[PDB]
Amino acid sequence: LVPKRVKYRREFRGNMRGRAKGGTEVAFGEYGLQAVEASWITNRQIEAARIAMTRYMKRGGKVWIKIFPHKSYTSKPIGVRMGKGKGAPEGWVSPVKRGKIMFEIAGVPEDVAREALRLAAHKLPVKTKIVKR
Amino acid sequence: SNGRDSESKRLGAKRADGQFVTGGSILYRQRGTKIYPGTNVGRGGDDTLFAKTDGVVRFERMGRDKKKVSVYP
Amino acid sequence: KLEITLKRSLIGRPQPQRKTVQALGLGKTNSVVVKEDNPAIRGMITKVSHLVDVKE
RNA sequence: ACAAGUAGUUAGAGCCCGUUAAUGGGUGAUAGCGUGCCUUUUGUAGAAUGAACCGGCGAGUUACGAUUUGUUGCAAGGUUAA
RNA sequence: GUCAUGGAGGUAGAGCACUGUUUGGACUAGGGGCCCUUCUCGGGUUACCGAAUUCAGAUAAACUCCGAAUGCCAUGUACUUAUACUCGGGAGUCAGACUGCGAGUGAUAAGAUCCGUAGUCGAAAGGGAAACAGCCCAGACCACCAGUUAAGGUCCCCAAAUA
RNA sequence: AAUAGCUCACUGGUCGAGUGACCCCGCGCCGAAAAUGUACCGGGGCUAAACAUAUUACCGAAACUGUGGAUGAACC
RNA sequence: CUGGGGCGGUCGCCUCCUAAAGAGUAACGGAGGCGCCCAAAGGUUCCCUCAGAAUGGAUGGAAAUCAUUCGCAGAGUGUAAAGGCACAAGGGAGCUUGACUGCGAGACUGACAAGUCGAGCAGGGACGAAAGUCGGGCUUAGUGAUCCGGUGGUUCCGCAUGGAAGGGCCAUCGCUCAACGGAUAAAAGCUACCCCGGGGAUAACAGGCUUAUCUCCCCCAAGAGUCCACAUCGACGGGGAGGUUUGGCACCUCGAUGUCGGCUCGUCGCAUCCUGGGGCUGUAGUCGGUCCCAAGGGUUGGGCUGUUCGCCCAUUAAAGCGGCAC
RNA sequence: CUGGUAGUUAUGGCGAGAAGGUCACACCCGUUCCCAUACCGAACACGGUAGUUAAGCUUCUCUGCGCCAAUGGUAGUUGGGGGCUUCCCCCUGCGAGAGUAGGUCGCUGCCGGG
Ligand SMILES: CCC[C@@H]1C[C@@H](C(=O)N[C@@H]([C@H]2O[C@H](SC)[C@H](O)[C@@H](O)[C@H]2O)[C@@H](C)O)N(C)C1
Ligand SMILES: [K+]
Ligand SMILES: [Mg+2]
Ligand SMILES: [Mg+2]
Ligand SMILES: [Mg+2]
Ligand SMILES: [Mg+2]
Ligand SMILES: [Mg+2]
Ligand SMILES: [Mg+2]
Ligand SMILES: [Mg+2]
Ligand SMILES: [Mg+2]
Ligand SMILES: [Mg+2]
Ligand SMILES: [Mg+2]
Ligand SMILES: [Mg+2]
Ligand SMILES: [Mg+2]
Ligand SMILES: [Mg+2]
Ligand SMILES: [Mg+2]
Ligand SMILES: [Mg+2]
Ligand SMILES: [Mg+2]
Ligand SMILES: [Mg+2]
Ligand SMILES: [Mg+2]
Ligand SMILES: [Mg+2]
Ligand SMILES: [Mg+2]
Ligand SMILES: [Mg+2]
Ligand SMILES: [Mg+2]
Ligand SMILES: [Mg+2]
Ligand SMILES: [Mg+2]
Ligand SMILES: [Mg+2]
Ligand SMILES: [Mg+2]
Ligand SMILES: [Mg+2]
Ligand SMILES: [Mg+2]
Ligand SMILES: [Mg+2]
Ligand SMILES: [Mg+2]
Ligand SMILES: [Mg+2]
Ligand SMILES: [Mg+2]
Ligand SMILES: [Mg+2]
Ligand SMILES: [Mg+2]
Repeated sequence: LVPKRVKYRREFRGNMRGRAKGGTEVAFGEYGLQAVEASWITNRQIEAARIAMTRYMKRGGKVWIKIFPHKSYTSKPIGVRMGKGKGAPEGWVSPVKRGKIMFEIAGVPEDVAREALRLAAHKLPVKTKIVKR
Repeated sequence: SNGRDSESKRLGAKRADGQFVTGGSILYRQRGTKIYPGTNVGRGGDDTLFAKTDGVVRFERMGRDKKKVSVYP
Repeated sequence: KLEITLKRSLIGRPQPQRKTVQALGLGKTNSVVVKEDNPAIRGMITKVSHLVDVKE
């Protein structure tokens, strides 16, 4: 997951105060993985979590990713002093605020849903709750 | 490659609603008409609104979306 | 009619609060002042309620 | 001569004195509190600087102009220079 | 300084009306796979691609149909308070520090760096935090073998509850 | 080796009262390895002398007050 | 200027974000523009409305020019961006030169120098029937002081007098003086042969903070392992600890904190190399693997290189890894 | 009742449906004259009134779109406090945006004709 293009290559880190403004109630699916605390989710983590979910479902049911990594983040190499302008874009993140449903699944029985979602949760840097519609 | 910016131009209201002004007092500095010349108010070449007579400044709604400033003796 | 007593120090307090305590007419800690109960005075007290004690 | 000390200070027995006569002097068991002075610093007990100690010597002056305040004399005048 | 009244201003939040980013579904013009006379012109094919269209759902420092708290400017015949301004004489200062809050840079590192805002230190002794410029409480004119409180405390070191 | 042995999805007997999931909150447990010496409450030590909620006494500053004194300004 | 200096980049002006809903506000923070242009792209009077799509139609194609419909603006506005603009500030046409001279109450901005706006008055005009508008352009960049020179004007001065020379005043021209408040009319390097004044205001060593990186330890378990995730390995991802690495910062020390390796002397940690005890094993035995307890003692001599490190020879029960100003 | 001309944040707009007309107002008829088209009497301008309410206009109906909009709650936040802190919690005051109950097919002048 990467934006096809961006207006600006470099972007403020932002903050993650408050409950997610949208996407707090499960919408397209039966079961959802809900962020309990805030965190940046990288595109690498979304993929690791997606494949874990989907593999356990064995190409059965549907998987909605409800977060998208819109925000770039930069880094400076090792051995580089402070200053001389902002670093090069390194990766893509989705700032997830508490209460945001990150993944939704349908078309599998509860037991399989609840297992696929715990397998996904173990790839994410954020405390999660499983919630059902 | 960045590191540039122009001098800040000190735009915005220069006299308060309900304040007495003398003729020629600049009321609002602006690019374009954020606020329109009301009664006894002129619009200068750079869109500066100035009192044409002495009196009291009143910022008023024009209609729904627009705003004007007037000077009432 | 209110009796206002300055109970906390102004050291470490912002200027607005200090200026209000001054306008109430309070000086040193444990200074007392007697004021007519108006909205003007009530409003001052509200700004510095954490610094003063108020009786009747 | 069982003590851990910027050396005093506050409390204080004991012992020894006796004054510019004072709610006095010397010493100080013991107890509390307590990181010199100066310079330079955001910040120095400083493991930053300077001084071994004592003594002497050792740093905003004068002249001529400017300006301002004070004072005094005279006042639409005042004042002389060589 | 507060109260009342009026006003400028687009932040927080929110929203998706615009611009960008974006998910799923339905729809549907093309293009690309597959055979046919064929010039693959067009059919019969299609989840190999794909531009609009809508339905639902997200997202933003440089998005806004909206929009606070505060702060700001002013008015008053309001209540308190005690300064403002002008003109002269004399300065010093132009290495700041940390803490809290709001931002950037950084790695949402630094006792980092750079602004904004408040405080303390600087130039502030006293009490607390063992010790501890910058934290908590609080401002030392002098004397007293008087009293009441603050933070912090009350078994012993160690004043106060083995409440 | 396969067959059987045991043990059993399934029971009527006993013996007989509770027993099994799931969610939330409080306080704890593991995860937890560094270099001179205990050494991550200042110490002693504490099972409260810890924590939560409520309550009240007291201690505690050069704060404020009391008594005496010195002094600046403004006013009369 | 500079997260030491050099190298690189930058230096003035405009627009936006940063900027915390007045104004202002920093960084070698995030993005773009300017050093002009226009005789109309200025003034005024009158009239007008754009983008795109659908449908139909010769050349004619996805797209040229017609026509109808829908279309608040999805266009345009000389040029960046922001704020404005559809009574248009956008688009036509007619006449024009106000892209005027003297000014200017009063305001904004502001250390100063400068910069900005301005009703209104007078002169004389343009357009308009008039009302009226007009001192350039929708607004905000498009510029540079003084001194010195040049040119034009001039009811100014003219060193005894008349003149003149020369000066003054008004107008205007001549500089990337762009390091853009411009040291001069006129200016590059090397120093390990160096010197003085200073600074821990500022680098090289070590300490400190930080821990990205590094080392170690974990979580999840796709898998590998005939079968079997977990004997042993363990992808994609996730969480820590340590403070030995490579780094960041610049807080102590520049009126000196000697800096690599070795020698001598060790001492400490345990994340254990050997020896001791133990669990699991894909442990028959002999050997091993892996984990747990354990820091008592022990832990070699040579070849090469200044080396540390490393490779090699020969041993050994073993030839541990780290800290102590490496 | 209708023509003209104003004010008022669209509660006033859009869309849909219906009715109406010699008194206006329209369309409408004509290009001789003033005056017009970068071609076009389409428009503008001038002169008419045979025809027509079809359209504009006027009145009436409706909530499909828009617009307006409470209360309550929530976010945020001034001030005051706490934490375990990418952040979160408590007290006091202020208090959205969204959503909603609801509202709206306007209202208020002056002049001429009837
Ligand atoms: C990478 C080095 C870092 C610096 C070293 C040190 C220093 O200056 N050392 C001096 C020494 O010279 C003599 S030893 C020959 C002196 O005896 C000794 O005391 C001392 O001054 C000299 C070697 O340069 N600094 C404090 C930091
Ligand atoms: K997790
Ligand atoms: Mg600026
Ligand atoms: Mg102009
Ligand atoms: Mg305080
Ligand atoms: Mg003794
Ligand atoms: Mg002893
Ligand atoms: Mg010395
Ligand atoms: Mg003098
Ligand atoms: Mg926001
Ligand atoms: Mg925004
Ligand atoms: Mg601060
Ligand atoms: Mg700092
Ligand atoms: Mg100082
Ligand atoms: Mg102090
Ligand atoms: Mg102490
Ligand atoms: Mg000090
Ligand atoms: Mg006391
Ligand atoms: Mg007491
Ligand atoms: Mg006691
Ligand atoms: Mg006192
Ligand atoms: Mg640095
Ligand atoms: Mg550097
Ligand atoms: Mg602002
Ligand atoms: Mg000359
Ligand atoms: Mg002559
Ligand atoms: Mg300069
Ligand atoms: Mg040589
Ligand atoms: Mg330093
Ligand atoms: Mg170092
Ligand atoms: Mg050191
Ligand atoms: Mg610094
Ligand atoms: Mg020395
Ligand atoms: Mg061990
Ligand atoms: Mg050798
Ligand atoms: Mg060494």
